[PDB]
Amino acid sequence: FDAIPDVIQAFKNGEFVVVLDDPSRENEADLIIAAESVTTEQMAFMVRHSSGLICAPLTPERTTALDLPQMVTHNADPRGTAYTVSVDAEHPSTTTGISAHDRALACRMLAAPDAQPSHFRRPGHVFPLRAVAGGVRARRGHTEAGVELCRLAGKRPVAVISEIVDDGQEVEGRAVRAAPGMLRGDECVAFARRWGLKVCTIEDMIAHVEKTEGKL
Amino acid sequence: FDAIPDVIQAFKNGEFVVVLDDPSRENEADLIIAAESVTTEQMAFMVRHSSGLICAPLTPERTTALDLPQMVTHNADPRGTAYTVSVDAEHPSTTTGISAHDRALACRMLAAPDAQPSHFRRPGHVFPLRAVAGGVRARRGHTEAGVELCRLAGKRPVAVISEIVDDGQEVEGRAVRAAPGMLRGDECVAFARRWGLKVCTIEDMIAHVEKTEGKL
Ligand SMILES: [Mn+2]
Ligand SMILES: [Mn+2]
Ligand SMILES: [Mn+2]
Ligand SMILES: [Mn+2]
Repeated sequence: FDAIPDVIQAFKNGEFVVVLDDPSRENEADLIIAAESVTTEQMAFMVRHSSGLICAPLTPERTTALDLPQMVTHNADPRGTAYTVSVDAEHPSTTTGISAHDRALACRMLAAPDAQPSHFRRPGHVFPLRAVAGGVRARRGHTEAGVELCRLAGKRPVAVISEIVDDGQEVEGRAVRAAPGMLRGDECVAFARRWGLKVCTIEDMIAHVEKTEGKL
Repeated sequence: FDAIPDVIQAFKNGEFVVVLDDPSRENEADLIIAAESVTTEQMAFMVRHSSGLICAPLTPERTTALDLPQMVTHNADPRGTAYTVSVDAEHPSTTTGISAHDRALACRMLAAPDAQPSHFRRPGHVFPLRAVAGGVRARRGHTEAGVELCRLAGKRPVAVISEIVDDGQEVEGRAVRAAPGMLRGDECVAFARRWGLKVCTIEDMIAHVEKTEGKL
């Protein structure tokens, strides 16, 4: 596992970083990147290697500034995953909203300093997620982790996250994949090494933050 | 392009079929399958080859029976894509809701004849879509197309759909994909041929339906 400071540096450089939550929690690794400059090609990569449900962690301040209400009033998710209503980019170059170009665009726009509610179409294809006010020390999830990195690296308070799945193996000529699942632990590290990314645990992320904030 | 009747047969056999909307519309091809028996391995394949935003077209009757309210009251999507609130399977085998196993499960459950509102957690990771009452002749989209196939093939009135993207090409050792996009026209047919699937146009789907119903 890389050291948090080095993860921060990569993050600040516009790179994806691989982040693992606790084993007792989701025991999942997400690809987490700053939203402000996520490129079309990077988004293509993200879509290719993840679940494809591209989310955009952001602060409460941002949800209000941008008028992104919670998808549901009585949240039935066991983790309280804070989904807002979905969105597309209101931009002349947007078409159907699902292509890597469109989704990357929506992400950058949500992060733009001049962002306004009218900049987004609801519903759409990118999923903003409301990080809790107390950040990672309060809720140990990738949503908080992405916003925390943004803060740590001095970026716009909008990240992009998605889970790294195990797409199993191709079956020549058949519309199935054998033995799929979710990438875990060591396989996540290996995944990171393969693509030149830094990889860490939210747990170490918390330890980092505690250095300045103390234990919640 | 395959003949509708043959597409129907494949569909009835639990296969994915490749469906293209009009060029003047989305000009996209979706992987469309019956939800009632979508397998874990098939879902893995679907996730791997599509946008990863796995939707589940269903009837108004089903949205009411299962208490799936529209995600938004004032739908800003230019196509009026009918998203309901998202869901996960309330099942002991569900974990985080995003794995191919979990998503496939949610799909089958939404299609179960004994399905009840309490069977699903909201919000979640599968996206039900409300087909319009008039079906394909009324709205020429993949949502209607999936529900129509269900009807045509005598299946439960719940389909699973997702767009087939162009993930561009791998870039050895780099977290990017070059020249990504959406698969179109001939490339979609080729995609279908590659995986042993039938492929058709919603336009021919409409022509099929018109044989019995006349032009809307
Ligand atoms: Mn669409
Ligand atoms: Mn997570
Ligand atoms: Mn999750
Ligand atoms: Mn479509």
